[PDB]
Order: sequence, then structure tokens, then C-alpha cells
Amino acid sequence: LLSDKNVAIIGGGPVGLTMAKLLQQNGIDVSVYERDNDREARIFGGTLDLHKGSGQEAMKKAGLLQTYYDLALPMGVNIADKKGNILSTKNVKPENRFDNPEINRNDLRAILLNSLENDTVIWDRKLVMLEPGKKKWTLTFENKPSETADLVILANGGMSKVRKFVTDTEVEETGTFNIQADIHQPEINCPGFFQLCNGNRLMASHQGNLLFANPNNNGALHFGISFKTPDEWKNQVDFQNRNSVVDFLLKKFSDWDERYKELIHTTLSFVGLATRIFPLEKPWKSKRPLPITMIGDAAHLMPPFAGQGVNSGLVDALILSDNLADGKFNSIEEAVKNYEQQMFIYGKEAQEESTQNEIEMFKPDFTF
Ligand SMILES: Cc1cc2nc3c(=O)[nH]c(=O)nc-3n(CC(O)[C@H](O)[C@H](O)COP(=O)(O)OP(=O)(O)OC[C@H]3O[C@@H](n4cnc5c(N)ncnc54)[C@H](O)[C@@H]3O)c2cc1C
Repeated sequence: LLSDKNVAIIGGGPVGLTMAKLLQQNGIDVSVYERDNDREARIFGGTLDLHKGSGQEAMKKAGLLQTYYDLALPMGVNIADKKGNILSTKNVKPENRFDNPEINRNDLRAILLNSLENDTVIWDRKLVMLEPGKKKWTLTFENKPSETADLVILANGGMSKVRKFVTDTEVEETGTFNIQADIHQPEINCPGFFQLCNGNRLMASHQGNLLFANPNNNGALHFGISFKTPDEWKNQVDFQNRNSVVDFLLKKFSDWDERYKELIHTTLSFVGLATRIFPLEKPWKSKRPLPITMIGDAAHLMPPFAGQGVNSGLVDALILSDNLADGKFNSIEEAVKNYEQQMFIYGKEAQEESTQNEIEMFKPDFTF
């Protein structure tokens, strides 16, 4: 295959690790440079789920579907109202288990990580600078020895600072905002809400305030509250100390049932983040010194309320990965050129749904 050279993937998230695996399956030489300190760093967030057709195809090809099923956990979902009434409830039906079981972000990385040869990932590696060499890239790492690569694959999230050689387009705030926390022993610390989820993911929407929870992410309750960014914050409240956040949440939620409030009372620390999108507007630099591309969130960061992200990114993995091994191209530049073409197709389409959908809710109504 077209790589008797060496690849550098920047980013050990689910998309970056899948790349690594798909390449290394074909005897390609890959290293993943991850900035997490070690294998064991906690990944904050909800649970991923892999769709048939996309995410799961990624896993089928990596020879990892069964392992994914093993560790994943199917979940019904309830729609509830501001009051605690279950409006709807779709349960796991035996036949449709495998459609999209939820997996914990750390568990998934354990699966991927386990599938790579030793020392494929190089930990404690924060990429800060890239530089086109004679015939290969030079990667700069904060207070760590530099490295070289014939191909660089950016897979380092939606805030990647090293996007320039591919495009001058930059991420943008979408208009909405997300607060989220985890509650441990949710069954005694927030029994009302925990009992309300009754073993299913829970969602409720009220006057443009979204509450979404999963009662069982490896035994913790994860939840997030989303909303249109308050007119004032121009980019002012502080997620450092919680009394600030609690007053704010408890305000826009005073309307809501005591059970949800108890959710905002027990949570010890909150993390705030503005929804962003890396818009697939114009084409990317046709003029590139050395081979380089982007997959997953680096390529098309988009709002999550649709259910998008990662599947779309794992598809990137799949598609690029094949292009560079099916020998159906006479050069690397061609193969990446082609992948970037296909992904612009379904990328724009996804980003279209999620954006529009984001506008749907966060209005004065919704019904999922
Ligand atoms: C609030 C919220 C809820 C979401 N819910 C869902 C959901 O329910 N389902 C779903 O499918 N998606 C969801 N998403 C989307 C989602 O999870 C992303 O698409 C997914 O994380 C993308 O994977 P990735 O590998 O491309 O990027 P990342 O997961 O962000 O991986 C990037 C990796 O690169 C590393 N990194 C960053 N900078 C550097 C650097 N300079 N050098 C080296 N490494 C670096 C990071 O440590 C990280 O490990 C949600 C997103 C948000 C914000």
C-alpha cells in the first residue's frame, strides 16, 4: 500500500483511536499523539452509542463490534415534562437491542486501545505546532521531544488550534449553551430524579430549556442542561464556584418539579461549555505542502442535540482508512482528496440537520 512511510494521528479520542486501528490492520505505521497524561485519565461526558450503518461499521471493520456490544448497555428513553409526568417511553425491545447500546467513553477507549499494538499511542503529548519539512512534517510537543511524519491526521477535537495548513475557516459559537455534571450514588443522592428515569435515559424540554440525563453511566448519573445563550454573556457568570451556577439553574428551573431541582442541589461541580460548530462552508486549501487532513470533530464539529458526532467521525475513519489501503489511488494526496470529498457530502447534510434541529428546540416549543 501507498504508505511505506509513517502516519501521525493527533488525537486519541474515539475517532483518532479507530483510525489508528484501521490503519494498523493494514500494516501501516501509525502513532497516536494524545495529550491525556495516561491511559487511565477520566473522560468527562455522556455515553456514546454507535449506529448501524456508521459507527458500527467502523467497529465491524476493526473487528471490534462484539466487544462493543459486550460492554455497551441498551437503554430505553423517557420523555418527561417540567412536572415529572412521563409523556413517552420507548424501551429496549429484544430484537432491537443491538441498534444502539450506550457505551461509556472510557470503556470505548479501553476497547480501542486494547486493539492496537503496544505503544501505538504516545501519552502526555500536546501538539502545539506543525511545520512542513523537505518531504515530511515536523510535530512540536509542549515540553517534549519533537517528531516527524509523512502524513498527519488531525483528530484532536473541535477546538484544534493546528488547522491552518488545511483551512483558515474557524469554529464558531452556535447560539446555545451546555451545563453538565455527574452525580454519584444517584440512587440515594437524587432518589427522586433517579427513580423518575426508571432505568432509561430521560429528556424534558420546557420553554427552551433542555434537560437530558442518563441514570447509569457506569453507576453515575450524568446530566446536562442546555439553553440559548443568555443575551448578556458576550463571547458573565462563573463555573468555578458552584453557588453562582446553582442560583442560575434554580432560577430558570424554578418552574420545574422539585425532583429536577434536587438534581441541581446535589451536584457538587458543574462544567460549562458553549455549543460550537466548525462549518463545512468553503472547500479546504487545495494547495498543501505535505499530505494532511482532518477527521471527526476536527473536521466538522457540530451541535449534539441531533444525536450526531462520533458516528459521523468513525465513518471518516472508515472512508479515509480504506482510501489509503485499497490502492485505488496513485498518491496519498489523491486518496485524502477523495475522502475529503465524500465527507463534505454527508458532513454538510448532518450539520444541516443538527443546526436546524438546534433551532427547533431552544424555541418556545418541542416534542422530540
Ligand atoms: C454536550 C455534548 C454532548 C454530546 N453528546 C453526544 C452523544 O450523546 N452522542 C454522540 O455520538 N456524540 C455526542 N457529542 C459529540 C461528541 O462526543 C464528539 O463528536 C466526539 O467526542 C468526537 O470525537 P473526536 O475523536 O473527533 O474528538 P475528541 O473526542 O474531542 O478527541 C480529541 C482527542 O485529542 C486530544 N487533544 C486535543 N488537543 C490535542 C493536542 N493539541 N494534541 C494531542 N491531543 C489533543 C484530546 O485529549 C482528545 O483526547 C456530544 C458533544 C457535546 C458537547
